[PDB]
Amino acid sequence: AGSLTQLLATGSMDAALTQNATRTFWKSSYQKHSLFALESINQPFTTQVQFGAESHITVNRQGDLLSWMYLKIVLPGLKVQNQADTVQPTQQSFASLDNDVAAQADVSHVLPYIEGAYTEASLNTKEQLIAEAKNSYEAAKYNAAPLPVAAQMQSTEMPDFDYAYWTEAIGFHLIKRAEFKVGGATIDTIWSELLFAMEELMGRAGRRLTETIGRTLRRPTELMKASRQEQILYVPLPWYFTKHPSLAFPLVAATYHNIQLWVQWAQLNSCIIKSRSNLVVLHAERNVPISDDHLRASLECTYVHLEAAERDALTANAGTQLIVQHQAHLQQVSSNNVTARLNFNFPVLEFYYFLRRKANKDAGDHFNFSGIGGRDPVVSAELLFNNTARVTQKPAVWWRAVQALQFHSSAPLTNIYSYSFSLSPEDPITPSGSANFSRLDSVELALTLQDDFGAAHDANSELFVFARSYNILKFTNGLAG
Amino acid sequence: AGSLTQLLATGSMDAALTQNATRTFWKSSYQKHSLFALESINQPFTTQVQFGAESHITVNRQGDLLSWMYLKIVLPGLKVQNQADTVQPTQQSFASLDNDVAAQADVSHVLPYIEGAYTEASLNTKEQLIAEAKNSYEAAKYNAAPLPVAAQMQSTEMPDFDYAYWTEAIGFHLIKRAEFKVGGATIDTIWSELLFAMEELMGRAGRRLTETIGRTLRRPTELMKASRQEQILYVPLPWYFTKHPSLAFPLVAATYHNIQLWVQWAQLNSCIIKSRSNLVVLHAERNVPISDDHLRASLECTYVHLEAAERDALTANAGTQLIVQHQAHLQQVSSNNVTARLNFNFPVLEFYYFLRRKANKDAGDHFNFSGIGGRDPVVSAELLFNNTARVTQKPAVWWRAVQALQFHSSAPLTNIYSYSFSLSPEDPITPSGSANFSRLDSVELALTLQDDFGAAHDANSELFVFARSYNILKFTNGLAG
Amino acid sequence: AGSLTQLLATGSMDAALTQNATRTFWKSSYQKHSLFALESINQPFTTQVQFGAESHITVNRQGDLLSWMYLKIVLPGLKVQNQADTVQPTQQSFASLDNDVAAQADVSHVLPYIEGAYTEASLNTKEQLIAEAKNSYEAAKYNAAPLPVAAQMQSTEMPDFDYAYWTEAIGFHLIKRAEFKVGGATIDTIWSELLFAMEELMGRAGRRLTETIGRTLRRPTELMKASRQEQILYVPLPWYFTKHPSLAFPLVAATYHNIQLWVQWAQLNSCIIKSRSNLVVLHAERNVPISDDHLRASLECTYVHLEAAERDALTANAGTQLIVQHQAHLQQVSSNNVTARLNFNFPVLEFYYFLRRKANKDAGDHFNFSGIGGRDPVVSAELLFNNTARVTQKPAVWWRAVQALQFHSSAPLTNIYSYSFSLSPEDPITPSGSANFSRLDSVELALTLQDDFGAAHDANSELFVFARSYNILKFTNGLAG
Amino acid sequence: INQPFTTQVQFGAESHITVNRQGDLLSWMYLKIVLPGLKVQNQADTVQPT
Amino acid sequence: TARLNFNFPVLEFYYFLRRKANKDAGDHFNFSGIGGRDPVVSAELLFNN
Repeated sequence: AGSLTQLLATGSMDAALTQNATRTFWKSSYQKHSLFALESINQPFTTQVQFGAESHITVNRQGDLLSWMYLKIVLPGLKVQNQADTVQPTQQSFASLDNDVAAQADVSHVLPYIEGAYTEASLNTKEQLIAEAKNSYEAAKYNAAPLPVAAQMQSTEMPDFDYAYWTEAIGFHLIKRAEFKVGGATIDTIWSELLFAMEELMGRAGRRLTETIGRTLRRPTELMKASRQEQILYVPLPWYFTKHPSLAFPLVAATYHNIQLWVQWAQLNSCIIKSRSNLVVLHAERNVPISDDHLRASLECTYVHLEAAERDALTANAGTQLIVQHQAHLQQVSSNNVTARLNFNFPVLEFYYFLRRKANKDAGDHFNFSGIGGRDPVVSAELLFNNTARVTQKPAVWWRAVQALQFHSSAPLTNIYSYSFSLSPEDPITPSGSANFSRLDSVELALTLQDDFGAAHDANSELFVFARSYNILKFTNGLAG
Repeated sequence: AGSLTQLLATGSMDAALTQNATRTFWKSSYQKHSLFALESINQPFTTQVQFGAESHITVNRQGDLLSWMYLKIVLPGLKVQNQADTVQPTQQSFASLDNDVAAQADVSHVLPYIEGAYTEASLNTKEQLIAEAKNSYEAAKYNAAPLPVAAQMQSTEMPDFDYAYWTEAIGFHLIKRAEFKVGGATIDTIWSELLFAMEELMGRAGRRLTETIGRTLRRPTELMKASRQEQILYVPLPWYFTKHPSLAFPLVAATYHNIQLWVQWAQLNSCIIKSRSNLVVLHAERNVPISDDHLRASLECTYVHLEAAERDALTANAGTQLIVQHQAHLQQVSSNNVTARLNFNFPVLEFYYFLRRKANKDAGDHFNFSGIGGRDPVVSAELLFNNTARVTQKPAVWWRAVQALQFHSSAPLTNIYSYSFSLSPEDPITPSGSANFSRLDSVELALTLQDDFGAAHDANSELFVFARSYNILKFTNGLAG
Repeated sequence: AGSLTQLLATGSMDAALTQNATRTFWKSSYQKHSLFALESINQPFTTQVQFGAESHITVNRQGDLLSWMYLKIVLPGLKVQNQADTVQPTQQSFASLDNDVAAQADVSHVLPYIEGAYTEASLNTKEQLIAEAKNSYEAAKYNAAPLPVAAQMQSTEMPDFDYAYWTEAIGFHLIKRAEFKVGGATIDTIWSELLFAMEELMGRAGRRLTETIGRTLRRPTELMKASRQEQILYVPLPWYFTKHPSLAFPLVAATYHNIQLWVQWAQLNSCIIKSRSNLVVLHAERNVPISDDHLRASLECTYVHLEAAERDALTANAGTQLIVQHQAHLQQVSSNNVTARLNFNFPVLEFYYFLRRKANKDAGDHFNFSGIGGRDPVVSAELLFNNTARVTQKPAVWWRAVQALQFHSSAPLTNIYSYSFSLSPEDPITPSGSANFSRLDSVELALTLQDDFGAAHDANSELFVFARSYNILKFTNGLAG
Repeated sequence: INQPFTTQVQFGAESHITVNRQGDLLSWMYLKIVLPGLKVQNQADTVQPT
Repeated sequence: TARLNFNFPVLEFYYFLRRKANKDAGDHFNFSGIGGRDPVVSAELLFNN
């Protein structure tokens, strides 16, 4: 009686929701689709792959569309030997944990707050004086309550043996820049720092790229274990056509253009960290000093094979694809107040920004976007259009956590900040907002950074700003532009 | 030959799926949208913000729609001083870890199972006798196999120094109640306990509110670290209009109504936990005793600016929005059998329920919904409509884990139970089932709780029941109701 | 001036995106739906439930559709007693940690690399010699750099007391096979190993089945704690009709067919692991030796009640549902080169494969798909259609991580490999690609495994291959087929 | 526009480059050579004098 | 990987390896590997990948 009465208890308001219902929950409807197949094919580079060099590949035409694209990287296992035991000790310098430049830079900021005879003190006494000076510095700069000295003395249990390892997220770090080219024109460009920021914000829970890019979430012991043997990494290249099947790049519609991936590789000296400064780093299998020619890479492409009728239709009329392109503003930082002039073009969906200390970069911690003592490097930021506040001054947590909560699949674990003009900037096919930067005379991101950011040992810290913008790729008569 | 043969190998069954295909995977189609912009604007309260008080803000009209809404809370850093060293030691009482009322309440239930001279025993001997009595209690009540005494002696390594900290998820705890008002009418009401339950069930992986609300997942050492300095929290207010862009509140259509947020704040005594009972809690920067006027809050609103044509269309005909409203049944618990009479109205989508021990509340652990010794407080529950079982007796795990698995984005880490009448209760725009409680003469939730729940030291434990219901908000002639 | 200028700054390209816009972000539209209700009902098996037996249930007709289906399993708490203290010590043998067959099998592969007097060595000296021989084995087989001996000596801190526990993910392990039958015909079949693989790949972040199936992510101390008391598990049965509301099984349309669930249960000897070989395992409450009749299970079904008009429409014309069926190829492995001949039928969406060592199975670690020493058991795999490479030789990481990244909600934590022909194999209602195996004369999965896989102590290791295929379920005149 | 060789460049070897099509005509062409700085050491002080 | 930039209708090709040590020893037609073994384990021929 009650369940039937609920179906009868309808009024004029229910008519807007349920009158002439076009859907039922109790019967499945499905759509028929055209026939297609997927094939994954690995292809060698057209030029030699080496650390610090640029390499390119011309993408083969082994199907009708191009869908997924992965850079397959093979890194050798690492071993170490004392320089005294080596017949040829001359190698490039690597970052070493016995010379922690990031910790030395952090100590340099607290030196003015050390009370007593620091120079003559025992090692254990120096560690105590540094921890007390950190409390005095943080009280003076941040009105922070002092932490117990014992809570600041975190011994990272480093192993009592010699090692070397590939840096955190080495699969991204290796790709300093990649360019997707069609007919000799650059269609899009991606950077190592952008790839990491995109994975932090858009990386879905349970599908994080951890193993596929050599990322351990800053657990040095796991990087050491992984680096003792050969590593095979599959780094996704997040081009517009890899984001949705309807955006797959129509190879058949671009028949008269070569499709090329160009990759600028990281220098070998930046890719490795060692336990001690006096160690030589060896290729684990070959027992020779590691060299720039030990980088191996290939391109793994997923091709789509279409039925003849769909292939012929696509060849006759591929039309236009909405694309997202990436733009970059890269700036050196030498002061706590920084203004970035964002000379980006087109309808910008969103931008990302973050800072890297010089000391973190020099320590080989390339994706450590933290400030001094691991703090947030940004105090506040403001966004100006033509000297008018588009976003008034907001604290770092608003740009990092509130913007990520509103617009992104994930909140960043590092100090990555974002701002979206789009309601759904991760939707590759549905435009949901933008600001046209080609119609603004000035776009300025004004930053107030933490105290002493870009001073002394951190002179030439880096500001990264990346923007995502809409453009249109047109296919006509076997050409793409 | 094989791939072409697959496209030809079609029969009468494939016609229902692929005949006259209206979609292709090999060409992107996109829709054009109207022009809009988003602006985030921070606004002060119209009344003073203080602990234990009620404050309100009249929301400004700085755009055409209202989308996201965050309560921006600023909490001072905490320090502690001995009461003997303080010129004015008189402060409100705070929960203290040297007087663990929750642990004392748990010990009180096992006192009848202590064999031997408990009163005269050494401290280490008392801890052994309590762990043995816990085994005897759990064997007698639950037929549990005894745990090794050493496995029950979990020392939480508490630091050997003085501290105070803001309670777990302080950003939610501060909001005892918030009311969204339009034209003086309350449109919706949210509670601290509901906000926490909603984040447990609907909080997406990689987008949990942890930092934004001061939540550490019960790691006291992280709450201590965070509480030594100023904290800025951004607490999302999950109103119907914040859930989807098409539900954004049409400011232009409600021109003759004031829009107000009212917030009832938590008492300061409930917000802080200290290491010892004899400590005074100080504002870390000001070096004065912490007081009710040290709470600071503002409202951060995201406005939508529309193109004139869409703004004019919305002003002429905003029509009706489907809304979700929240209802609450709050009850004291003094017995292991509890019947809650759910006097909720309208088409209910779902309800949540959970229990809080008096001892957990008094210990300042406001979101600890566990039973005695951290067990599940519910043994079983039944749902009755007009004295007829709508859901027959089911064990706690069915209401907690099976209902969350079927209908929610996440399973709760705490003892939160749910039940959905909707197939998709997290879809804000598509009704997918409900029960109309305004047409039921009685709705009863019958609970069998764990043994001794609501007895002795837990007299006046709390039952929370929250329901989500459909209603319609109508916009007409510049008014909303 | 700028925001209005952006709305005016439109060209011929914007017309494809925004001309005649059929959607606005500033007004919600909702659809009305038909009236329905959901009811969860628990039902006993029609036959006795026992370990190692087959049991069936005839599903009741308590609503119009069948939606969710959970196997509710109740396992007793475990206790242990010395065999010498037991009046009837005769019980089935259980795996024991004092006889670690998996560790003994791993040691057997490194015996040829032990230098010195192993037989006469002290226990601590034998552990050192085994760790050194592991380095020599891994250097010889994999060109691995040696790990420090201290880093290989992981003591799992096992408790110094007697225990027994239910094996990891016991809720899946108990279900050796389940069959969904309609009118005496098997519509679909699921296996324990497939259920685990499906949860690894398709299990969403924050909705993993951990507690619901007794899974701890290989933390033996948590399995021990859980196994001391009665456990209630809710194992989801992932039939086609549980995946989407529009696929709910139409009970009213199948009126003349009995609906049955058949379950083949695991043997009791495979379900329990004990600290020592000389222990008897007891039912914790009853204080009797654990026996095959101590398994309890029931079926929890969610019924849908429809409004009379929708019920009558569905009875008159339920039509056809697209279904996914599961197929299995199970093979013994006795060599490092393995060819699996996949005699699957119909349009295959995707397949999963993985290996289990005999030693891992015999140790009771049923979902440990790792190789020797916890390594990846697959070096490479190739997929052939009619002796032509459909997927050329690819390394294990491509089949495990790249395929999961492209097509699945999660990456597997275990050595589960997949390959999809579908762009969205987790979409239950939208076909997005397949390969028709009923039109291929041969489908071969060729595997190169790690060295010594399937040799000596691992003779009769297992290869599992599972495929998901499309079929059509038809409803006509009260019958389903 | 500067372009790398298609094969390895080494003393005493032959190397080739396929010239890219980055414009409509090709005008100037320069071989950009990078030579390392030189130092000397006595053969007696060298761990590998060969 | 050898990139065979040969022209015209190719009938056949030959390939072989010479160790530096065999050449330096004056054994110019010794195409054996290390310890006189076969220097090639396997080979593949690709046209347009």
